[PDB]
Amino acid sequence: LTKCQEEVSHIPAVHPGSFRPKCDENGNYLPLQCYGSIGYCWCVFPNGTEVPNTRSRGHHNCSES
Repeated sequence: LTKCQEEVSHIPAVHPGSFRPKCDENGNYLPLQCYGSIGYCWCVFPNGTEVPNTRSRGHHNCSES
């Protein structure tokens, strides 16, 4: 596992009211993350750190390779 796959395991899909991460084909944080409970998203680096000022009202075309 990874910190992503751990947090995605430990925060179940029954997250409405909170954030839940997402992960890629290499177990790293998916380059787009979404706080579905408010419908917001941001881009992240593979380590899960937000890409500055991407935090917005919906999805964007991040490096999701």
